[PDB]
Amino acid sequence: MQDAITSVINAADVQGKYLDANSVEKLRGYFQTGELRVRAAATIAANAATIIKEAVAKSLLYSDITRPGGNMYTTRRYAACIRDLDYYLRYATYGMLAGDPSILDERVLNGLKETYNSLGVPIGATIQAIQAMKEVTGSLVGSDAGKEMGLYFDYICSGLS
Amino acid sequence: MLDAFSRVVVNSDAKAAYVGGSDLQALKSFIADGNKRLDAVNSIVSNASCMVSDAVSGMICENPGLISPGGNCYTNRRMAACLRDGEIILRYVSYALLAGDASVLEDRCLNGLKETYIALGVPTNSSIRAVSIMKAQAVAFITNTATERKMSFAAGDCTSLASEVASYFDRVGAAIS
Amino acid sequence: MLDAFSRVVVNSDAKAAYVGGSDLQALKSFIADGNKRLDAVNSIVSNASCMVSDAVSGMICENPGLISPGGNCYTNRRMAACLRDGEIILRYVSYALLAGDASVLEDRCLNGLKETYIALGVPTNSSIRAVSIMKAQAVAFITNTATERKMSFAAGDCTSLASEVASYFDRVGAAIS
Amino acid sequence: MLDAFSRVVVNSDAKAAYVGGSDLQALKSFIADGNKRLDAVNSIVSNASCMVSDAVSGMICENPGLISPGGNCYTNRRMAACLRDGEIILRYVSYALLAGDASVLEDRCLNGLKETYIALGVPTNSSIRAVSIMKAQAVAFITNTATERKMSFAAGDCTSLASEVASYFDRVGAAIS
Amino acid sequence: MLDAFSRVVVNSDAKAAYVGGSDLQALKSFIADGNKRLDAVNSIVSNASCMVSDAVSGMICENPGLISPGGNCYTNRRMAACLRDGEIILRYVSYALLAGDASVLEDRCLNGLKETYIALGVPTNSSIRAVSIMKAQAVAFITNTATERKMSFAAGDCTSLASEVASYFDRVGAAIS
Amino acid sequence: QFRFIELNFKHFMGRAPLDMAEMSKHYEIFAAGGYDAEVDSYFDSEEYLDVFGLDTVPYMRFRGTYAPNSTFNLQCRLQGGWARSDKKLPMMSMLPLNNKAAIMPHQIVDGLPVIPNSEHPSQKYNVPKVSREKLQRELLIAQGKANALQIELDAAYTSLASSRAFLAPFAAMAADMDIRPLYGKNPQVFAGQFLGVGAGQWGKTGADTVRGRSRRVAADIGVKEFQLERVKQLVVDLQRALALEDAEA
Amino acid sequence: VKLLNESGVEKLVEQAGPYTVFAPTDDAFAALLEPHSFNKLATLLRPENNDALRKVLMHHVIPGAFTSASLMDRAVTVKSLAGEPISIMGLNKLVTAGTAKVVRADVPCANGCIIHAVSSVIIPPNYVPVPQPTKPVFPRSVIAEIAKLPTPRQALGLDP
Amino acid sequence: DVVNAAYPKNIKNKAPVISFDGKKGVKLEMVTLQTFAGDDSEDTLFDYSSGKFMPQKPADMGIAWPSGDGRQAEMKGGKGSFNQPDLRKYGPFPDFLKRSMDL
Ligand SMILES: *C(=C)C1=C(C)[C@@H](Cc2[nH]c(/C=C3N=C(/C=C4\NC(=O)[C@H](C)[C@H]4CC)C(C)=C\3CCC(=O)O)c(CCC(=O)O)c2C)NC1=O
Ligand SMILES: *C(=C)C1=C(C)[C@@H](Cc2[nH]c(/C=C3N=C(/C=C4\NC(=O)[C@H](C)[C@H]4CC)C(C)=C\3CCC(=O)O)c(CCC(=O)O)c2C)NC1=O
Ligand SMILES: *C(=C)C1=C(C)[C@@H](Cc2[nH]c(/C=C3N=C(/C=C4\NC(=O)[C@H](C)[C@H]4CC)C(C)=C\3CCC(=O)O)c(CCC(=O)O)c2C)NC1=O
Ligand SMILES: *[C@@H](C)[C@H]1/C(=C/C2=NC(=C\c3[nH]c(C[C@H]4NC(=O)C(C=C)=C4C)c(C)c3CCC(=O)O)/C(CCC(=O)O)=C2C)NC(=O)[C@@H]1C
Ligand SMILES: *[C@H](C)[C@H]1/C(=C/C2=NC(=C\c3[nH]c(C[C@H]4NC(=O)C(C=C)=C4C)c(C)c3CCC(=O)O)/C(CCC(=O)O)=C2C)NC(=O)[C@@H]1C
Ligand SMILES: *[C@H](C)[C@H]1/C(=C/C2=NC(=C\c3[nH]c(C[C@H]4NC(=O)C(C=C)=C4C)c(C)c3CCC(=O)O)/C(CCC(=O)O)=C2C)NC(=O)[C@@H]1C
Ligand SMILES: *[C@H](C)[C@H]1/C(=C/C2=NC(=C\c3[nH]c(C[C@H]4NC(=O)C(C=C)=C4C)c(C)c3CCC(=O)O)/C(CCC(=O)O)=C2C)NC(=O)[C@@H]1C
Ligand SMILES: *[C@H](C)[C@H]1/C(=C/C2=NC(=C\c3[nH]c(C[C@H]4NC(=O)C(C=C)=C4C)c(C)c3CCC(=O)O)/C(CCC(=O)O)=C2C)NC(=O)[C@@H]1C
Ligand SMILES: *[C@H](C)[C@H]1/C(=C/C2=NC(=C\c3[nH]c(C[C@H]4NC(=O)C(C=C)=C4C)c(C)c3CCC(=O)O)/C(CCC(=O)O)=C2C)NC(=O)[C@@H]1C
Ligand SMILES: C=CC1=C(C)[C@@H](Cc2[nH]c(/C=C3N=C(/C=C4\NC(=O)[C@H](C)[C@H]4CC)C(C)=C\3CCC(=O)O)c(CCC(=O)O)c2C)NC1=O
Ligand SMILES: C=CC1=C(C)[C@@H](Cc2[nH]c(/C=C3N=C(/C=C4\NC(=O)[C@H](C)[C@H]4CC)C(C)=C\3CCC(=O)O)c(CCC(=O)O)c2C)NC1=O
Ligand SMILES: C=CC1=C(C)[C@@H](Cc2[nH]c(/C=C3N=C(/C=C4\NC(=O)[C@H](C)[C@H]4CC)C(C)=C\3CCC(=O)O)c(CCC(=O)O)c2C)NC1=O
Ligand SMILES: CCC1=C(C)/C(=C/C2=NC(=C\c3[nH]c(/C=C4\NC(=O)[C@H](C)[C@H]4CC)c(C)c3CCC(=O)O)/C(CCC(=O)O)=C2C)NC1=O
Repeated sequence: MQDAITSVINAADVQGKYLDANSVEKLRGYFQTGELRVRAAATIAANAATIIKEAVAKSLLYSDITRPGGNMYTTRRYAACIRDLDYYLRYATYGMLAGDPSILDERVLNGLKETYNSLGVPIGATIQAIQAMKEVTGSLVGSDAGKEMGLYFDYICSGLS
Repeated sequence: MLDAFSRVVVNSDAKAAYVGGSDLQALKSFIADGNKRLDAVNSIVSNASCMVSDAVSGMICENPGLISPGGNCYTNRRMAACLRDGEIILRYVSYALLAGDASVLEDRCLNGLKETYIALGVPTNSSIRAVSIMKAQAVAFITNTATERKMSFAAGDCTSLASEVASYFDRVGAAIS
Repeated sequence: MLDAFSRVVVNSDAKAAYVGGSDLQALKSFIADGNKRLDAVNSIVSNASCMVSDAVSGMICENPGLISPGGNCYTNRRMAACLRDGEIILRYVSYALLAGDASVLEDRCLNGLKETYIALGVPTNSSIRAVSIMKAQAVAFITNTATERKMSFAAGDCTSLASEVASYFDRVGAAIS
Repeated sequence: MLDAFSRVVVNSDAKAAYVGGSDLQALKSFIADGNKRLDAVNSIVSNASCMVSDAVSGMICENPGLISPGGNCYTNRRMAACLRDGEIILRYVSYALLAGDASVLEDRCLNGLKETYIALGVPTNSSIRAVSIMKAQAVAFITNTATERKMSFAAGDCTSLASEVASYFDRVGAAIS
Repeated sequence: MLDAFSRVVVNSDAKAAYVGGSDLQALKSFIADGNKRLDAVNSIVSNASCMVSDAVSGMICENPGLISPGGNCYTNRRMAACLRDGEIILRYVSYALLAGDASVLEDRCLNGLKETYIALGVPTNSSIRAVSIMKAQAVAFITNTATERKMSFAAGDCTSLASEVASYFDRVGAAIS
Repeated sequence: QFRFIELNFKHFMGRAPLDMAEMSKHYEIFAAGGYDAEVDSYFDSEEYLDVFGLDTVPYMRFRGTYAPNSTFNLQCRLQGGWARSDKKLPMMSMLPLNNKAAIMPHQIVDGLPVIPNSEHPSQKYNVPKVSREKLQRELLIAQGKANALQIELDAAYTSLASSRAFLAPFAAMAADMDIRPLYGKNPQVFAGQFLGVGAGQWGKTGADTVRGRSRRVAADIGVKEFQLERVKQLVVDLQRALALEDAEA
Repeated sequence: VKLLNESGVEKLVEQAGPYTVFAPTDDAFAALLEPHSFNKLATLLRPENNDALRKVLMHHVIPGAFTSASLMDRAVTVKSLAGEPISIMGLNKLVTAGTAKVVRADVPCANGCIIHAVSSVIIPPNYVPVPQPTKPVFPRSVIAEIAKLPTPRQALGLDP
Repeated sequence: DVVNAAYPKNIKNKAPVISFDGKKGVKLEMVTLQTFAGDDSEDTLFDYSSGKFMPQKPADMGIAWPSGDGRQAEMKGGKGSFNQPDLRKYGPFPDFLKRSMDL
């Protein structure tokens, strides 16, 4: 669980160094985007339910996982999805603010693909649910902010794959 | 056999229709001549039960010392093993003709084959004759110029598929020489 | 040899127990469907001579290297022996469907048959293809869905006896593989 | 009438240039021993694919390290490119045998080849080994002293053309040395 | 172009035979059911403007990417040239229903249509599920089972005309596949 | 002579031969009276004066309707590219008109006038100068990437057909119910936002605002099929360079 | 493992249910070039026929943990996750699964699952091979088919 | 390298294919006669990819976690003034996966 300004206090520090011009050079780069990330995390908090409603209707309803026998049939199983998609849109918001994807694999990625295989959850439809969720998130926060929030979505999709 | 092309998955809960990240570009481009290739492997494996009996008896009638007592194909354990090695070689050529590359031939079949035969006392100078009969047999089927069996096909050309399968049969024969 | 009665004897001999009421329900249900089994063997025996000519010739038209010279269905002694072991295998399967246990199939028919077919030089790939044409006939005769001969049976179900004879022909095909 | 060949070869125009009847007897009077020489190139190009697939493979049959991983007749695009280059020299010998001069073989096919094979890393001793096989075949096909085939010719002697086709093949090996 | 009677002449011209007495038995039953054929093309031509607007706008209900920007039915020049093309296909299908023979559809409409649609950038998979909506519309108008418009016919049975115009519509989708 | 009859349909009428029957008529007009009888067959025609009249110079005609469809592909093969001359070209139209040689789709793209907006703009100038063996490898993959993308678009169409059969007992069971709303239809009732739709909520298309199992698999089809269309042109300009890899060779 | 990953069946045998996989070694897959078995299985090499490939791979998964020691002279059948019955028969230390002739005895796996190595590929019982892709053919003429249909006056024997 | 201007764009044209068709004239053609090709290279000229794409996962950093505190793998630039070296070594350890310098 490290942010940007707290990953440079490990690298300038785990070997025992100080904060030279290169370490502060990235820190200044993070402070420049500090204004963009909060407004990105602002609108995502507002439209959390709307984004997840847009992603599932745009990608994984449409395909017989929603119908009987599919992986999402019963109401408990459907309700687990939007509960499950809420974490991806939420933890991705944390990575967008912290500027470092360490929180994702610390609290989301580890034991995740090993858990879906146990339950039999389709990883293919899950990645599509996050890719479509990444597509709507670029709608709200804009282009570059969507590039930032989108940079952690595919990090989840990559490791979850 | 079923790795030799790349199919496509379309349903959900697959993990490859969505998250798989690749269509196999080197194998999506081998069905672009794939009807011509699947007829060519169909020429061999519908005659492979006749090809292995013709080639093994071809080197017996060209060298009669193998069925001599003291020869390497005298006993019934050894005559059955010599018929088994011809069919297994003919299947792995028909893998490499189907897959289009000789990687599967030189991994499962040819890797450590010259060291096997000189440890068992198998004569290598007679064994390459039995492969080279099957080199001459397989080009007659793919060009459909065999004498006593023809097969119906679609109209066209099948050179550089007989010439492709001649490039695997010497590759067997030089790996065991 | 054993049958469907003496299989649960030597299973109850292993636990050193008597054949009690929890194991007679496996047998009293077997005798209650005893008329269905006798109507299931009679579909095979009434077509036993035409099924073996249906199946060995279907092996020939799928693998035509057996009738080429140097093959294994070439001469008249070799063709009549291949009509013999199509029906000798069918003789023991019809015993093993009648007895209800595959002990007669695994001690008389399959009593070293893989050691025979290697030492005879019989191609084992073509004999798995024969046996299995007789499997695809027997599940059409027992279920009365053969396309050209319907026998008059009282209505009901035979999906258990069709799947039982489909497991006896696969056992033959597992052991000569 | 020799320019109309040359027009097709050197001038890159008209493709077929297929000599009719009244143009043929003017060519046979112009070409010395033309009824032997038109049998001489007919004894080569009717066996063209049989002579290549010896001579590429017989290079591998004496030098087996070329199809090793790291050799140059590994990676099937390179193995097919050796077989096309072996087919080109076999053709362009026979046009020099048809036209009676090594001039058209030198400029179109042979000039700059020595710089080409050292630019691609082609082992240039094995190419002389490959064309010595094709030198050994074409004296046997012209003299009708071929082993498994014999051709029905008009009777006579063709040793003077067989020495003439010996003088074309070594010019290849003198150039790529 | 041909019709149903020119089709039976060019079969008889292939054997240089006269159109005899046994093959006039079937031609007299074509003309006896010729009033149902004119009663069937009148139920297509009367409904022909709503048939290509139920079909093109039903193609959009299964593909919203056509009306996305860059799409094929996106702008007003492109929707007008698709509503033009949908009723050319309905025009030549009704010509072949009237003529009794699909020769005017195969060379004036369907020949070269696939690689026309590659070159303009037309999605050929959207045309196949557009002309298959018109196939289901036509067989509801022949057999008088459309739900919003019923026409007044005499009593009888036009199912053979329904599956003759259905086979003219899966002849379109075999050409743009 | 075969090239001379080809250009007279192009230079004077502005199209191709419609079929082999119209082209074989003009070898009989040449057989009767020679050059000036065959040349006057076009200018003394009713198809000339109904289109060009007496005042317009002839041009290559791009009409819509094309009574053979194969004459559209042949006129783009004949008049192709703005900088292309007719000097020393071979004869092109006997084998298309007898269904022997199909016209490749890159030779029609050279004939068509250029639009501003494509869905997939062409890499005609953006293919790198690589060899013949890499470029053939480059073209075959493009056809290869149409084959696996086709047979997962066909699996999308079977899921649309399965999604409609899932809801068809209820789609027709609610078709004869009386569904009366509370507002939105007559203007005497206060509807608020839903007089029409309110303030940006109509969408980029209009079909994206409709919910449903069959609308959601349809948007899967449009993202799977637009990709196929764009790859179809990638095998077109891989092939077209092949024409110039060989035509100049 | 590669056919599982492409075909999407690998998600199914990811699950925690106690399975008894009969995964054939690739010599078994290399042994698919029998003149006979190539008829019914070569058509799956086409890239659109993933449909039957799941149905042929899913015949190798058995619900339950059947170790070879649990098959001491016992013949028990079961249907796969494909949906059709398969007969596992263990007699004389020769455990069979259809036409398997198992090579390696058992491999202990994660969720109490077992893996047996078989010598061939088990084709399902009522599996018909998919036909090759063909040409949609259409009737050349319409008068050759009205002449192909028997009239009512023919069916009563009124005419020849 | 393309030193092949000596082999120009009439390269593998193969002039001497000769087909006699009886006792009549030779009939010389010009057919190029391509190989059993395949032209094996990686990273061809266009993308050939549909969206169906999230394959990227980071490298394994051992037992820590990926992207895990490798402030041992990362650069950095300064040391300090009063650092004095060590007597025993106990050489380079791994990534000490759990608990980064900010535990
Ligand atoms: C013994 C002295 C002796 C033989 C035994 C026999 C074996 C042999 N055959 C060839 C050449 C071919 N063999 C072919 C195989 C078959 N032909 C068939 O029709 C059936 C299907 C199959 C046999 C069951 C074929 C097709 C050929 C090519 C020539 C042809 O078209 O027939 C050889 C090699 C000879 C050579 O390469 O020149 C041998 C050794 N021949 C014997 O001499
Ligand atoms: C050659 C290319 C070739 C054949 C010869 C033929 C052989 C074949 N037949 C089947 C299926 C059946 N065969 C049956 C046998 C007979 N029918 C009879 O009624 C009598 C007893 C006997 C003939 C004298 C039967 C009953 C069936 C089941 C279906 C039915 O109702 O007939 C197979 C297996 C299926 C297949 O792989 O085609 C074969 C090989 N088929 C050939 O292809
Ligand atoms: C989206 C809003 C949308 C669709 C989805 C699609 C519905 C649809 N309809 C058909 C079938 C028909 N259309 C017909 C046309 C007409 N009916 C009339 O009576 C008038 C004369 C005319 C319109 C001017 C007809 C006759 C049918 C046949 C059905 C019937 O019996 O009524 C399909 C075809 C199914 C297929 O794909 O095979 C579809 C999908 N239209 C939309 O607007
Ligand atoms: C199947 C498509 C229909 C159907 C067809 C029938 N039509 C029958 C008779 C009929 N229709 C017409 C009009 C038709 N003839 C024309 O000349 C023109 C236009 C100029 C049209 C539209 C006529 C004149 C007739 C009568 C012919 C007669 O009775 O001799 C009909 C009766 C039997 C028959 O004619 O063979 C049928 C079955 N009717 C149906 O139920 C389906 C829906
Ligand atoms: C016949 C044409 C030959 C010949 C064959 C013999 N081979 C013998 C044993 C043997 N062969 C192989 C190679 C084969 N097995 C494989 O698994 C593969 C590739 C995947 C190949 C090519 C092996 C590994 C073995 C040893 C194990 C076995 O017995 O199968 C053999 C028996 C020797 C003996 O027991 O004394 C014979 C006779 N020998 C000949 O003389 C001709 C040329
Ligand atoms: C036919 C479908 C096969 C095939 C068969 C051949 N078998 C030959 C001899 C033979 N066949 C059997 C099988 C049979 N007899 C039994 O007693 C039992 C069960 C206990 C069975 C299944 C045996 C044992 C023998 C050896 C007997 C002997 O010959 O003394 C044979 C001729 C060989 C010869 O004449 O020496 C043939 C051709 N071969 C085929 O190609 C198909 C696959
Ligand atoms: C084969 C027995 C040799 C061998 C041959 C290779 N040649 C390769 C390329 C190549 N060769 C030529 C000359 C040839 N082609 C012609 O068109 C004519 C005359 C009409 C001749 C004599 C050319 C022009 C080329 C292509 C060079 C280029 O494109 O720049 C080749 C491929 C090399 C590679 O791709 O790595 C091979 C392997 N090499 C051998 O090992 C044996 C001895
Ligand atoms: C080469 C050794 C032959 C030959 C080959 C050709 N085959 C052609 C078309 C073709 N072949 C098949 C059967 C094949 N495809 C499969 O999917 C399977 C197994 C499942 C097999 C055995 C089919 C279905 C087709 C397509 C039929 C058609 O559309 O016409 C073909 C023409 C197409 C092309 O060149 O790409 C050729 C040349 N023909 C020969 O003459 C030699 C001897
Ligand atoms: C040398 C390679 C041979 C051989 C050659 C001889 N051929 C003689 C006569 C001859 N050759 C041909 C075939 C050739 N001449 C043609 O005009 C054409 C093409 C149209 C070809 C392929 C014919 C037809 C004849 C005439 C035979 C006859 O009269 O029936 C010949 C005799 C002397 C001469 O005419 O020059 C010779 C020596 N004969 C040999 O012994 C070696 C093996
Ligand atoms: C001496 C020789 C001898 C025989 C040949 C059989 C004859 C036989 N078959 C059945 C009777 C039957 N046989 C069948 C079997 C079938 N029906 C079907 O529709 C399937 C196609 C086929 C399944 C394999 C069924 C379903 C019954 C009736 C139910 C039953 O007996 O359990 C019966 C009992 C009813 C009756 O009196 O007819 C008898 C005696 N028994 C014998 O003792
Ligand atoms: C189209 C039919 C056709 C053939 C198959 C060949 C057959 C053939 N091969 C050679 C002659 C030869 N043939 C080969 C080819 C081979 N030898 C080996 O070591 C391997 C067994 C094989 C490669 C796989 C070799 C290496 C020579 C000898 C060349 C030399 O003198 O070094 C000769 C010359 C003998 C003579 O002229 O008298 C002939 C006719 N020729 C033909 O016209
Ligand atoms: C003889 C028979 C015959 C035909 C079948 C048509 C075939 C045809 N269609 C178009 C031309 C076209 N065709 C379409 C069609 C479509 N895009 C879609 O969304 C749908 C899938 C599909 C039909 C509904 C479009 C959109 C154009 C115009 C291209 C453009 O300007 O964007 C053209 C080029 C016309 C021109 O511009 O001059 C031709 C020849 N014409 C004929 O003469
Ligand atoms: C077996 C238990 C079970 C239920 C109940 C269930 C419901 C369910 N309802 C859905 C949609 C829907 N459901 C409605 C329902 C309604 N609209 C109204 O006005 C009414 C108040 C109400 C119905 C009486 C609508 C309009 C949609 C589509 C919503 C959209 O397209 O955005 C969907 C998404 C599409 C689909 O896959 O069908 C599911 C999964 N699934 C289940 O497994």
